[PDB]
Amino acid sequence: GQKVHPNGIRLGIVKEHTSVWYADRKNYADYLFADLKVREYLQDKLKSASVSRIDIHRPAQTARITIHTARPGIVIGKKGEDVEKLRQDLTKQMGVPVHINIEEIRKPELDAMLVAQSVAQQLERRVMFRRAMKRAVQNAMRIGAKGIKIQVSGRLGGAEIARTEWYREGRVPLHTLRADIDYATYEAHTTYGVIGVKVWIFKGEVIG
Amino acid sequence: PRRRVAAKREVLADPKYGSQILAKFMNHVMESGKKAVAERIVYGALDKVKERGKADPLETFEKALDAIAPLVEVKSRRVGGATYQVPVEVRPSRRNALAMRWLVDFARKRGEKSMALRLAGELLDAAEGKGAAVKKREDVHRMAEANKAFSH
Amino acid sequence: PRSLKKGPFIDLHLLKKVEVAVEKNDRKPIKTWSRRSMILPHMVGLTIAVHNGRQHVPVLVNEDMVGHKLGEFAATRTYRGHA
Amino acid sequence: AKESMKNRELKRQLTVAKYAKKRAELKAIIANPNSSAEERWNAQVALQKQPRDASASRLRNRCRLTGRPHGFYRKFGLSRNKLREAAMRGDVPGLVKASW
Amino acid sequence: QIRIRLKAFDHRLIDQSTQEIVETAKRTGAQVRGPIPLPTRKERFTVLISPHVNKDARDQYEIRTHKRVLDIVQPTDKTVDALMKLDLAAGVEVQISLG
Amino acid sequence: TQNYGTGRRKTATARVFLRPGTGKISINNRGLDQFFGRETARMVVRQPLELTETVEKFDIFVTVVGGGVSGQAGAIRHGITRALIEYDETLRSSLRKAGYVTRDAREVERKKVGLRKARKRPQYSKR
RNA sequence: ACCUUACCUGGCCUUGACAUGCUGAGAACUUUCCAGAGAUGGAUUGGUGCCUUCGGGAACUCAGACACAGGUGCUGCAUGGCUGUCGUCAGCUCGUGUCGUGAGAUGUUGGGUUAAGUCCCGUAACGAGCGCAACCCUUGUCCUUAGUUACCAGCACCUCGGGUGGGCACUCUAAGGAGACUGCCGGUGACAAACCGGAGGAAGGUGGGGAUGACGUCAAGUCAUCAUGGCCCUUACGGCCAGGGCUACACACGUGCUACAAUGGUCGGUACAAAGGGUUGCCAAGCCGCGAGGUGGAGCUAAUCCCAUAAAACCGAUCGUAGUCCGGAUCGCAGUCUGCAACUCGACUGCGUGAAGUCGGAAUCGCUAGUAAUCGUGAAUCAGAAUGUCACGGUGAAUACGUU
Ligand SMILES: [Mg+2]
Ligand SMILES: [Mg+2]
Ligand SMILES: [Mg+2]
Ligand SMILES: [Mg+2]
Ligand SMILES: [Mg+2]
Ligand SMILES: [Mg+2]
Ligand SMILES: [Mg+2]
Ligand SMILES: [Mg+2]
Ligand SMILES: [Mg+2]
Ligand SMILES: [Mg+2]
Ligand SMILES: [Mg+2]
Ligand SMILES: [Mg+2]
Ligand SMILES: [Mg+2]
Ligand SMILES: [Mg+2]
Ligand SMILES: [Mg+2]
Ligand SMILES: [Mg+2]
Ligand SMILES: [Mg+2]
Repeated sequence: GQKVHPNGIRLGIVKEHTSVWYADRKNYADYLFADLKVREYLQDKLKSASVSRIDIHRPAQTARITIHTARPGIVIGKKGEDVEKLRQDLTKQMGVPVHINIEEIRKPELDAMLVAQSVAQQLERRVMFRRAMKRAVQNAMRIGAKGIKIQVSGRLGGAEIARTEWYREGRVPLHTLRADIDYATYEAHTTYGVIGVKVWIFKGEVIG
Repeated sequence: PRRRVAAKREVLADPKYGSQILAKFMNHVMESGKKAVAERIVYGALDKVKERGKADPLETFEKALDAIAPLVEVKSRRVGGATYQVPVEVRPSRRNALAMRWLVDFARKRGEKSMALRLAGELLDAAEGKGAAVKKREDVHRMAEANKAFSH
Repeated sequence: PRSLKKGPFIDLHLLKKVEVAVEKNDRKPIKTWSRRSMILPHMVGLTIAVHNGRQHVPVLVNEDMVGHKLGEFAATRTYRGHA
Repeated sequence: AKESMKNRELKRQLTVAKYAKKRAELKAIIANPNSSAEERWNAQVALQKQPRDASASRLRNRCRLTGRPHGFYRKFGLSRNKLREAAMRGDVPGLVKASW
Repeated sequence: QIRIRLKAFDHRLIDQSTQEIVETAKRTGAQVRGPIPLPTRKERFTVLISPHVNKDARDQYEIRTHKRVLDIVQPTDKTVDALMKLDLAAGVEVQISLG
Repeated sequence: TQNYGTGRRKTATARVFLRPGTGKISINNRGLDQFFGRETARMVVRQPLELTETVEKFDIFVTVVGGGVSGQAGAIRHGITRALIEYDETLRSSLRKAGYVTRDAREVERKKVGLRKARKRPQYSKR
């Protein structure tokens, strides 16, 4: 059958919301619209950079954005001629002033979004999918990662019939609420259609 | 049920008379959760019984149920090609349930002004046995001798 | 129906095309599309061609249709019969 | 959810919002008991002057990302099948799955 | 005699904010009663999950709103008027009344 | 002096105060029968009091919130039981045998998706 | 109802309602008029703008030109994502070892036991993973902190309204904890797993309900929410506007509401809920209407004001089983309200008319305890429109010997 989204079911329990603020009956819809627009725009623009988590906070009539990226050099170039243009543009979109903090993340191969994006862009370049799956799983398991599963669905190769493959290693218990299962999905556009990539990563148990 | 772990709840909430069968008859006559309606209807019926009947109405009640309870009951079992019936002794607990259900369902079918005096009428009729509930009881009883052949 | 706070309701260009019309007697049907408009006793005898969906059906107004709207005298669904 | 249709409902939004005052004044004068039949009738004429594409009844609210005419939740601004997608990612603040 | 009303979505932030403001007020020389909790508003939504016809397949979501009340007896130091940026940080709304 | 008890049953909450007296019985400053109109509620309230032959030994002042008449009657019974045991702490075994101190945990079951009632379902034609 | 809208009739446009790239003219705005069902076309006082390398430039409106833009057009049997179903059933697999020429098999069979591939014991198998269980939410007991707008045990005042002063007793509200673990006793049991009892305890045997849906199956559903490989039209399968239809009607089927009455229908006063929504909003008091409503403007960003009077239930009076003091369909006349507009085609109100229906064939359905049955209340969508969906409480049963 179908499986509930592992991030959503764990909201509040072990995961955290990506937009933390408060609003009322009037400004709530506007704030959600601004958040969705800013997130899609930021992802589309800094596609080249490996951006994973866009955290939004809203103090009184202000806004703060923090970016989790594996490559901070591109955004922080020669002492700040990039993030400032971004601040100005976001203030053009967001009526309130903005605030940017580029957060660098270590171990990119332990982040589900980055692994999914790398696998998808590899499949876009006509690379065999099994090799990509094996390389991603091995890279993840060299460090930590008490379990990882990768699934790819579509017209693999160029066959005119779709199928699903997946490779797992370690343990990935999706029915345990303590476990913080990082999860990601992405789409790779090829000449023969769309290929869907899903990544589950198991870090460990949260006790007490 | 295959498991047979389903225990039974015990109900005993007689308001003034402090009896047992009375409350179960209350539940039998209660419809759609109208417990107070059942209270007043059955108590008016019992008042009519008490004014008509010289003695107390509870022993008249139990005597009436004594003449409606079927001793044996017939139950169809298919031998695998023919539709038979088999007479069996009724479970001792089941006798009171059949008595109450039959008496209520027969008091329901009189057609006079209300069912309080209907219940009184069949309570006095069943007190010796000139009613219709006793008619059905004796019919079901005689079906057993009509089918005594199988029995085992 | 429409509350007594508002007596009539007529398309304004229809009102101008009827009020100007009465300067001379009934000589030509007036083409109308707004089925919603009320009709008073002041266009009695005039023939109005009301739009029906594919044609303008002409109807001659009399004094005995003051309380009925323009569309009631024009049928939009045919139903010639099952057989 | 054709983009022309989104454009022609957004333009309806502007047309409704851009008057925003003549409707109120005219209808208040009409609903005022003591204003004389002349100010009833001229107000009716005035209401019938302006284009029909000005009322709030003509305005059908739509999803701000897809414009799906059905399945709307006005507490948010999203449709039926984007609210869930955004919620499972945690974008909507203070939204979880309920059991009680 | 001022009163402070706190709105939040999750109790984790509101409890921390109430503890911080109570400790600051008691440390600065004010007199403070006991933090009063109000009934939490629960907004219920039920939404179809299938993109096409499956009426019995629902998803139920809930929004919780937590309300807290505090009072200041003997207002002697308005230091809390220099600490809004710290008292409220990300998702707690603070109202002050009867200044 | 006096003693106190609280009885909860079927979303009905009742507070009972027990003092010396003979059993005047006040329901929100109202007569007992003026409150319980033609029902066994009076008898079910008097059950635990009369089980210990102390109907005339005490006076009772109670208040009730929430629920229906049967729920409030059960709440009164439970509350006066908890108040009485606070006075004569040797009859706990008797009430345990009578099963009066034990609260009724039954509560209305919520409605679920795809069902009319909490457990009723549509007819399901198979063709 | 218009819109929604994707269909029909008719009218009206061609780089276009929308994006980028070239050229020219200039502000948007406000222009209070005319023709036109309307898109549209023609007058229309007013201002010539912002910043200036003072040269110029950004934005906005219109005209032309191509590359284009556009499609709810087809293919779910080319796809992603999402969903149903077997089924919340207890199963589905892998590494190493061993057996067989091999497909394969053992593990995972067997004796018990459990809701469970749960557990114990044996045992060429030894271990592991996804499932089961547990961690999450809620409900039932108690404790700590908390006392306004919530509460009122004591004290006093009281105009007898926690109304007032006042208190931190209580209920309650919401955070953190304790508690239930076959824990103790008896018997059975291969002196194992476990079962059957007992005490205590608010709760006893996963306490009650929820969320949680393994490997896969049905080329299952969706190209019309979205995205996307192909194919297709470009004066049209692309756009705009008026009306009409989706609410049609010799019939058939599914899911519902109301009844066929006396455990009822009317009349009078009468007691007790939970949950929730409200500053483009709720809309009180008063006054005028039999009536749906209208004026009015209070209080409220709300445990503070409003929606808002629960109903079935209980007491007294009447009807007397009659197609009726049942039942309300249908219809005639006159009205209220939102809406530009209630004919097609809205919801309610007043008077009058008053049908079928006497408990329903073959056949067929739901339900095991706050369950069925029955009674009312609220929210979403929404200007208006619920017998539908989701949600909350009141009263409250019968039955289960048994597995052919
Ligand atoms: Mg599109
Ligand atoms: Mg609308
Ligand atoms: Mg509940
Ligand atoms: Mg119910
Ligand atoms: Mg059927
Ligand atoms: Mg398919
Ligand atoms: Mg598919
Ligand atoms: Mg071999
Ligand atoms: Mg095998
Ligand atoms: Mg097997
Ligand atoms: Mg297992
Ligand atoms: Mg589980
Ligand atoms: Mg026991
Ligand atoms: Mg198919
Ligand atoms: Mg149209
Ligand atoms: Mg239709
Ligand atoms: Mg009648």
